[PDB]
Amino acid sequence: GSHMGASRLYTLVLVLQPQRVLLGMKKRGFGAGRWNGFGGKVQEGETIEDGARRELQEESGLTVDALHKVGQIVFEFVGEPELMDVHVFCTDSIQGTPVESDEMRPCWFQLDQIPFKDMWPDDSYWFPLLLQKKKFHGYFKFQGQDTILDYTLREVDTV
Ligand SMILES: c1ccc([C@H]2CCCN2c2ccnc3[nH]ccc23)cc1
Repeated sequence: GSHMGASRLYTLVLVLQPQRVLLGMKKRGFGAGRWNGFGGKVQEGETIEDGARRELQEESGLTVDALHKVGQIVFEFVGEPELMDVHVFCTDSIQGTPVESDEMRPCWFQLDQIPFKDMWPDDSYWFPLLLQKKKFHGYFKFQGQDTILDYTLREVDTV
């Protein structure tokens, strides 16, 4: 449903090949210490997909042929005025070999060895839908970094 208030655009890119997925260990700032897809804030003057590519390149060195819209997640953090509006993409057309950046240390994971205990707890809900090639809309309300207070999740035809 609707979540009122100013939101800030973010991207999240999952490089998902047939038997493995690329994740990055976040090395600094909010969420350091957890594995996640590549992304960050969308800037003034670039499209959401541009920002997704830019972030993947800054964080892993990779470029891709194509990105595919797979989901949208809204995050609320208790006490934080701004909502996070996260646009999730997937790709299987990487150009290059991933390398470590200031922000992220990339590693490949087998699809049955996804490190959910060292990921954001919301990923346990929506990551399986990405693996199943289902498009989704999610909402998660957090108290701090560990506790989901409320959430919604459904599949969509249009991201
Ligand atoms: C793009 C890249 C990284 C993030 C991380 C760090 C800031 C906050 N953040 C999250 C918060 C909550 N769930 C989440 N699931 C994956 C990420 C995530 C967000 C967008």
